[PDB]
Amino acid sequence: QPRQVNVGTVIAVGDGVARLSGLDQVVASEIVEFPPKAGRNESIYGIALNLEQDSVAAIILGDDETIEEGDMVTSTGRVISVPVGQGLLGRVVNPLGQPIDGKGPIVYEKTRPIERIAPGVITRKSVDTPVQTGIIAIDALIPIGRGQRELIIGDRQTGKTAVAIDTILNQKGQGMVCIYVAIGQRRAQVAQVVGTLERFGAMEYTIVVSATASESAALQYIAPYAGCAMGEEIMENGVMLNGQLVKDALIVYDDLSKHAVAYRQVSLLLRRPPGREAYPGDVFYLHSRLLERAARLNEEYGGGSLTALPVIETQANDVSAYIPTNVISITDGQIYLESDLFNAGQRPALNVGISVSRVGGAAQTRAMRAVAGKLKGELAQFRDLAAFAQFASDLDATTKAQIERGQRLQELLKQPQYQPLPVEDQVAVLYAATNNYLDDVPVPLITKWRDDFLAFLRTAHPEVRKLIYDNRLDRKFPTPEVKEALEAAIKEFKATSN
Amino acid sequence: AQAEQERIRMLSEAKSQIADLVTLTASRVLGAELQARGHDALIAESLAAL
Amino acid sequence: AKGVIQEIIGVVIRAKFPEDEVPEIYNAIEIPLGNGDRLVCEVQQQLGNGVVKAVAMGSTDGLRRGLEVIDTGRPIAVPVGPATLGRVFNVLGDPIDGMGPIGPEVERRPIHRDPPSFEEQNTQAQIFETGIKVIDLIAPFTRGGKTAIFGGAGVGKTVVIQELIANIAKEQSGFSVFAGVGERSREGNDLIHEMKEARIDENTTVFDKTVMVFGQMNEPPGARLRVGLTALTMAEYFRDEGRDILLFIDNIFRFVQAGSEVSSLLGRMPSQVGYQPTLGTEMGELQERITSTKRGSITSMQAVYVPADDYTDPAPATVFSHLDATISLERSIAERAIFPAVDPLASTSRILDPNIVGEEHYRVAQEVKRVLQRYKDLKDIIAILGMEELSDEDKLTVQRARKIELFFSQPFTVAQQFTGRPGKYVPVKKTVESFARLLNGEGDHIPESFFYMQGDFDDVLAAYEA
Amino acid sequence: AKGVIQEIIGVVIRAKFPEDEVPEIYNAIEIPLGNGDRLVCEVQQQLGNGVVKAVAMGSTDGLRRGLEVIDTGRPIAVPVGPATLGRVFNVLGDPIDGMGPIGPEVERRPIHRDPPSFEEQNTQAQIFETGIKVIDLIAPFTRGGKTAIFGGAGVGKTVVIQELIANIAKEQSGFSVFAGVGERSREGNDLIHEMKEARIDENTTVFDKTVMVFGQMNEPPGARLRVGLTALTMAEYFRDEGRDILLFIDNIFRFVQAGSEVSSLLGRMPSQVGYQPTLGTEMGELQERITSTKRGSITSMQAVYVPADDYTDPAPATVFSHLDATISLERSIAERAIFPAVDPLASTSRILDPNIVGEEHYRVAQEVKRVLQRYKDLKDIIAILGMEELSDEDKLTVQRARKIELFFSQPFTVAQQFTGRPGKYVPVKKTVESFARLLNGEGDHIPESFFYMQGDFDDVLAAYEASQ
Amino acid sequence: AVDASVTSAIELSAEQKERITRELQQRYGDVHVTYHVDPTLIGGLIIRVGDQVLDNSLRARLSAIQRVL
Ligand SMILES: Nc1ncnc2c1ncn2[C@@H]1O[C@H](COP(=O)(O)OP(=O)(O)OP(=O)(O)O)[C@@H](O)[C@H]1O
Ligand SMILES: Nc1ncnc2c1ncn2[C@@H]1O[C@H](COP(=O)(O)OP(=O)(O)O)[C@@H](O)[C@H]1O
Ligand SMILES: Nc1ncnc2c1ncn2[C@@H]1O[C@H](COP(=O)(O)OP(=O)(O)O)[C@@H](O)[C@H]1O
Ligand SMILES: [Mg+2]
Ligand SMILES: [Mg+2]
Repeated sequence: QPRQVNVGTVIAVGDGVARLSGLDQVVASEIVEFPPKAGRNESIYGIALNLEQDSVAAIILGDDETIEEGDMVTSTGRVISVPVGQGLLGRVVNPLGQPIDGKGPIVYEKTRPIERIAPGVITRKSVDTPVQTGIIAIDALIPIGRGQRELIIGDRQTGKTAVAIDTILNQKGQGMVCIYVAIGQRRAQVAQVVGTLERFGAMEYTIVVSATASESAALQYIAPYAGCAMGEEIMENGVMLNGQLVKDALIVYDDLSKHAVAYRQVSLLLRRPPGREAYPGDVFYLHSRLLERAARLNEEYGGGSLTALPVIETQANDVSAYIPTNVISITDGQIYLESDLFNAGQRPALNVGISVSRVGGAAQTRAMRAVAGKLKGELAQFRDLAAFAQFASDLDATTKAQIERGQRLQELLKQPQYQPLPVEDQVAVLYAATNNYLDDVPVPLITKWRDDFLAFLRTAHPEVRKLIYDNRLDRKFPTPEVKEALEAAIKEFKATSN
Repeated sequence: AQAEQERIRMLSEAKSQIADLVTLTASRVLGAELQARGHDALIAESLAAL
Repeated sequence: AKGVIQEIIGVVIRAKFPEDEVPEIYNAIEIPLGNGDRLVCEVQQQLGNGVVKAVAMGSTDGLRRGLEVIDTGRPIAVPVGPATLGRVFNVLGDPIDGMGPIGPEVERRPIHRDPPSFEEQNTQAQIFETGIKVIDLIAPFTRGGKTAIFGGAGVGKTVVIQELIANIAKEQSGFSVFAGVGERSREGNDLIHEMKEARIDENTTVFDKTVMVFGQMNEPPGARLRVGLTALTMAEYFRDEGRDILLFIDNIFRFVQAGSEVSSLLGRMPSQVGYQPTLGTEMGELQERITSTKRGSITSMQAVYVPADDYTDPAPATVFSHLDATISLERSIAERAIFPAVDPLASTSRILDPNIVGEEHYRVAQEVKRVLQRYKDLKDIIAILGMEELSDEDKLTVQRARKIELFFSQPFTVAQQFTGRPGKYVPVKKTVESFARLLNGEGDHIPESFFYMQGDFDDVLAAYEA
Repeated sequence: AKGVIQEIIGVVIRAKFPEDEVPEIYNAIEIPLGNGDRLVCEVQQQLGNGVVKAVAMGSTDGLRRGLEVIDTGRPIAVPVGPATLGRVFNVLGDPIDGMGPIGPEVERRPIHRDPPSFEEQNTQAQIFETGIKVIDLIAPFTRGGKTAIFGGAGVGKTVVIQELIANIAKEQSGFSVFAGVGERSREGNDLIHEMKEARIDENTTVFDKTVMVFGQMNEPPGARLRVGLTALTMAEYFRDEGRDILLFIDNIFRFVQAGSEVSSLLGRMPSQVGYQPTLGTEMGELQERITSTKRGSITSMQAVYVPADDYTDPAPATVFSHLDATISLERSIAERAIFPAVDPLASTSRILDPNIVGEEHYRVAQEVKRVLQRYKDLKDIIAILGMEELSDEDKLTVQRARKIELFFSQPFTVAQQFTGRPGKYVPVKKTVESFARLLNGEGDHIPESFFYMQGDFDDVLAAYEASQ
Repeated sequence: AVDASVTSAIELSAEQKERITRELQQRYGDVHVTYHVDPTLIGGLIIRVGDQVLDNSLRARLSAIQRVL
């Protein structure tokens, strides 16, 4: 079936950007082929971004060192698209979807296109179901709901990737298909992430879409939109996980600052006019395109959801930079991680004083909503009372009482790595803390008290854990059946231990 | 579960291997087919066909 | 009136027309796609010989370098009438709700209009009945005047605007236009539609009495830039009919950001810290059509997201240049569950003078501010000294100030999701009466937490006696 | 082949070639230059009409327009093999030591090779003992993992690298490769030759097991821009055949700076602070080849220069994500004569995890960071008001923090000229024991002056006892 | 319309080359043909004129491998 295909000649190839001369009737985001020639047995695709007059400057998805001036290019009518479906679960792929873990070809039957309009206006629904991160601070004070965009913003090394990976790990039996998109991340670091996920068996519901540092800026540019397409298909059609049809997806953009840097590179190489901090004009548009596709569809449109967890690193905690402010404005919440808190022992290192979750209580179980209000208020009061704790010695036991209780709660939030706590665990611990059952415990021993109380709760009384978990959704969580046999367990642990 | 997943991965590897080898041997077949009886106007007919 | 596309660089399209049929500066371009759907692009610059540079207002992922372009002759025309009431539109005036399209019989008007002349300005200024105690008392809300909710995140700006729409639609008979400038789809679409389809009149819904124009954040910068003018046209229709109208603009900060993006993409030289050269005039074109004409008045309530606490940032600065009243939201107040988290101090208004609101309103509103400024200097003393009682009468002043601070909170009907409390509306006369009675001494002999979420002082007394 | 020079912009030479014989993107074109010696330029961009833009990688300040350019047709190929051991090379792979040239039979490999695939990455990691207290405790090095020392100008990056080489380059169990890019030709090399030929592992010097490529600062931008890749090509051959490689690259920042200068001459639009738009891509192309794969391991140990004391500069900012262990050298600490100068709070490591480095090591390091943090928080309080307004426990933690700061100081064998004290090799176990004892309360009575330039805690106790 | 190109595995078609040159005048007029060998190409159907091409000799095989895989 021979057919005419429009072609053009490469007239200038530079730092991953090729000028293609005559490619009339080419669409503004096509895939241009660069068919194989002598010395190159494969085809190097490219995205035709700049449709200028008598010249089409196309970025190259691969190494351009094999592309030579005068080479031929065929304008494939297809837009950029990736393979999507059930077969990707547990596979590391590049943004084009070609597997890179060397475990065999990706089995698929549908190829959703990346760069899709957002799901809709009236097609969404209010975020209600929680995303149990497994971290007490996030799950209690900055909750994340299914279909919410929650930014994880911090310094160069504070625990952003650790927080995201713990979130991914905690979705073991929660009917979530996590997606980890690595953008500009070094290959061995993505290997470390994949090893961590495989060690905890979290790679049976996870898709890794990696565009590492050496890979061309074009591949990193489409790195989050791929993977976002996979999450879109998971929320719209669903994939079979543990024998249950899961229509909830969680997508983690390892570093959107690196994505913005890649887009800046490909824009400056295309000679597009710069903007603030030398970024192109439509970088907010880029990130809003990416992050508005994460939604919680209503029952008419399937009822699925796609939760996004963008990650951004700030230079010297400069939140007011261009990309950090763009994505702070875009997202429905922020998780600020600070190095000062990280070194001070606050191991999650969240800055609760400024971190915000605009979904708020709606993204929590009714038990968490009923238990965490007192926590949030007491922590806010303690944060207001800062200097007095640390060297004012002339305080009554009214200021000092709040100082003590706030220190109790802050030590309670100190959590190790790779040890997520299910919802009933956090409910029980926060119930113990906020009902004055923990007051007599000294400050440094509270982490051990929490760990020991959990061990006692796994072993001594699993029935109370089951009882908490069964009725965590009722409007009035502290039911007398639950208040009894939970306060009783707390008293038993208090008397038996110490 | 992982044993079955690796079994189907091995099946996919074998299917890719045999599918690729079919073409890699068809390369020899078609090359030799065009080598001896390569005097066919069909090619030129296809060039003029458009 | 047909040309061709020359260049497509991102969301900026360069199209060549015949020499004598060049589109005007802000004309629509309307690139036609296959299935009858189209791509309306707004011209921005006439350059060269028949070449026009236009902003996409759409994807531009499906276009070639030879597609015909259908100049419309006029600017982006938007439906206006009774038929645009109770619907949801995008920047181009096309409905984005599930209902059917707007019929041709509905009048269309150009998005770009001149503001009222200096003669038409109505200098008579009178308070606009809000319903929220802290807004009605500390920062009274002008009729036909601009007000801005300032604050960072989790401060309550969008929810406060939502409450304003619901209250003024229910208790008053007031229409409203909502301009979702750079609108989050989660927030704007299915939390505004849902909680205004729940706020209900008698056989009528608040959603049915309001217009909503959502230029969402996923749309290109041009759509976010001109959605404000779309909403202004919608409101200006009703203003011309004589009805008092209440326009709402969500995060005019995002309007400024969209303007900056458009200017950067258009090749204009950057101004100040990379922002557009035409910043003040772009804001003026929008903010000067909102004014009190003799026939009618568009009253506006804008939300402004201040990054960190930077009021020197261009968007808050330009808004402040264009404001009448200022409402400042603080995260510290909100985290203490005083959810209408207005800061009494640092929340100003030019209406708060004895002549306009009244002598009693001015007196009772200036007392609270003083009382509270005293507490800001004594909250902290009672913290350090460990001694609440070491105060001759400042212990009474502190108690009264704490009662007042707890009293500013108010259960919102649109916040029934968050707290599950019915929404209480408090007229301004009731607000001044309640705070005057509290300052008189009736507020004493009632412990704290009875002023927490109550409408009137009468509601506080009823809660106390029960 | 047989092109002509069109333009000469700095070290960026524009050359026109026949339409059907244009060089590829990274081919090496040569100007004859007369006198029997040639100038090897590396192509960077293929312009229109067989026009290409090439980076001179040489003096290029005596050559005219219209000069003949010869296209070699292959990228810059450099020798690899055991023949490169104990030799010193240019960016071009031409030896610059007195010994003879590398014979044709030695394999030549291109310097522009694809990095190892994801499947080839080696995740295995274990502590690499260095003998330096602050490095071994706060940011333990990984065997086969990338680490870099960040610091300004006066702080001790090069002295740290030299002590590190003197410590670990004797028990190599393999070869090593050194790459002082844009470094001083005084200390960067010809003073490291002296110590690498003075050290004798076993009948063979450390130099005899070392490949060495310089491209020192004196060189023009192209040499500094491609010397890193030349050194990586030298090291990759030994990695691929299973030999464990120690890789020392100096001031990766001069690699980035040479890239910036070349990009400015190339007509690219500057990104951020005058830097090249292709900063991240060049950085990744260099650094993804620095990886320990399944076949063999490379224990890279880089140095990075931060413009002045700026740590938010784009070059170190891009470096930070390309590492397993980060070390930050502060000007303020060095000015206090705490010369190892590593900031414990700004220094981290991936293998500072109780499963890998040990539970006691992890506990001690985390406590030594918590205590260090407390002091940084109370720094201003101490600065203006004074030490007496702090609580008793805050006062104790401040004094312990100052003792810890003084205790990270360590004399080095290579730094014996500055501090007269002899060098001290402190094993990681002794470091952990010493800091655990210091935190436990032992040594509280000792004045802080006795923790300065000592080995393990036993040396501090001995000094105090000798002082009575 | 101009700057034609016809590449095939077996070059030296003699008169056929001239026949191609004279028969490529079907669209518009004169063309400048250039011939290549490209040994990896098993069969020759590539003809380019202006900004269009036609080839289904390696590409019928390419469609086959896309089908099977
Ligand atoms: N409870 C904890 N939470 C997070 N990180 C922890 C915790 N305990 C120890 N760490 C260590 O802190 C560091 C956290 O950095 P992580 O690898 O998560 O990436 P990051 O801080 O986002 O930065 P980057 O990926 O840019 O280096 C890691 O060394 C992790 O081992
Ligand atoms: N009565 C209330 N009024 C306002 N905000 C409230 C109220 N109750 C709770 N909130 C909090 O405000 C959040 C909404 O913040 P919103 O005003 O939409 O955005 P912004 O942070 O821009 O002000 C809710 O999700 C909840 O966390
Ligand atoms: N262990 C040490 N003892 C004493 N001085 C040191 C030590 N390490 C570094 N220095 C000081 O650092 C200076 C050299 O720093 P150097 O390593 O050259 O940094 P850079 O390479 O960034 O210039 C010397 O003058 C020396 O005084
Ligand atoms: Mg990370
Ligand atoms: Mg809002």
